[PDB]
Amino acid sequence: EDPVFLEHQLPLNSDYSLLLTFIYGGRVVGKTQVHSLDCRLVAEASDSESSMEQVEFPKPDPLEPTQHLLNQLDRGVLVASNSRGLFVQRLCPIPISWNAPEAPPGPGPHLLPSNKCVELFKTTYFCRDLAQYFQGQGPPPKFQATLHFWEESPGSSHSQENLITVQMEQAFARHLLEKIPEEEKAALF
Amino acid sequence: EDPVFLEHQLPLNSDYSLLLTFIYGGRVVGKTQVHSLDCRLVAEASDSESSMEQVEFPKPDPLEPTQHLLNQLDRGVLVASNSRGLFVQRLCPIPISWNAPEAPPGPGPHLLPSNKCVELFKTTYFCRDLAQYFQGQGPPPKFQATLHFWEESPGSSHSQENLITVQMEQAFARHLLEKIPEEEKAALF
Repeated sequence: EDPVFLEHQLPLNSDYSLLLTFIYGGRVVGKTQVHSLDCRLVAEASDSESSMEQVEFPKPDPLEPTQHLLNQLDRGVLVASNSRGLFVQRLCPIPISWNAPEAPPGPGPHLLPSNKCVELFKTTYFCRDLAQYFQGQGPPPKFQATLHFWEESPGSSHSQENLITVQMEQAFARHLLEKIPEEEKAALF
Repeated sequence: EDPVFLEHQLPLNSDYSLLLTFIYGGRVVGKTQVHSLDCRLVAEASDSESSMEQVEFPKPDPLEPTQHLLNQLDRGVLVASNSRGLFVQRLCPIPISWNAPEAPPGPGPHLLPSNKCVELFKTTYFCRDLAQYFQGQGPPPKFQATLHFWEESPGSSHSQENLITVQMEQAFARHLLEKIPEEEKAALF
């Protein structure tokens, strides 16, 4: 009974959809679930080739300073969320620093290279680590990736501002790690 | 924009579900759509490990001779229907001969080896051939696979009987090749 009859690490009904949270200067300005496998984060949706879903950054309510930085996105940021995990590719001139499970060690800024793909989260490692965790033999695996967009302001007191931040995760990972907390919640009531 | 952002040969909404047709001695005794990725063709569903969907052969109406042959299926036949195509593995002592797109050339019987996996249909070849076909530069690709189960009857006039036959195809392939015929049908009325 092999090979192609083998069972997968996760059922076929798995939800690898991308949960996005957009943050302007410390405040959450909105959430978006993306069910397509790939998408492009964009300042505004254009006619474009149309090879991908375009995901528009929210309109910033105080309007600026964030709108000045949204206007530098140009082609923006590619994101892929699939059975393998989460991938991103910076297309914009803006520096993007990232924190995610696959990040290298150190404090220093992990910066997304221009025009190059980066795997932020691996479903195979998360799944292996989650199983050891629930067997009490490990720490809980991480699953959230965060992109931090930066802008220079020479002459202000904060010479670099993280004006915009994007948190990303796959739906299935959050679901599995909320099952025990959800039971604890129900017991409080 | 690569690699993982690439576009697939077929949309993500693709229906690779397995369409089964069961035939006892020349008559169709039933049809079954299987939406699981793998399944086991069985005489009757048992408690079993439960690692797969079990698909029961129909109860034969005249009852026999076919029931004698269904009772030799033992563990039966594994089938996998996925984005790669159609795969089968004979678990039964019954000889199964097959006709499908990947069959070798010749008339002679193509027999499924015991405890060994056989790819009957490849979505990559079908898709490449279909495109050339619709461009008028090729013949239409085939997509149906047929398994022929056999039983000896020394002393009858047909010393080998093909009592049971199973036709298999993936839903998407039939759909695409019926689109033009469906238009022709509508024009007749």
